[PDB]
Amino acid sequence: LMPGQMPPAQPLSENPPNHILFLTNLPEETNELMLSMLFNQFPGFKEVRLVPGRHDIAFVEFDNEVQAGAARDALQGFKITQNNAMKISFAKK
Repeated sequence: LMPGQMPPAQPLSENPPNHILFLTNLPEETNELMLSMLFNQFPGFKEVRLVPGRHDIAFVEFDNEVQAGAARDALQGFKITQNNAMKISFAKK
């Protein structure tokens, strides 16, 4: 049988994964309202997390701690604008 709600795997490098993804290469005008829409349209969404002093990086949670890893491969390099492509990766707790 399946392992059920199996925990997320590590990214392309050694790192402790968690219920949230690290976004990268975001536009210079990003905000929680826009970031929320581009994740709320997915088959799973819970919350979003921003960091001050930044605009090219952010954090986002999917339906649950498991399914954020699914959105990683699903949103890899979101062409939010002509100069910025949202990279998706596992954040660190």
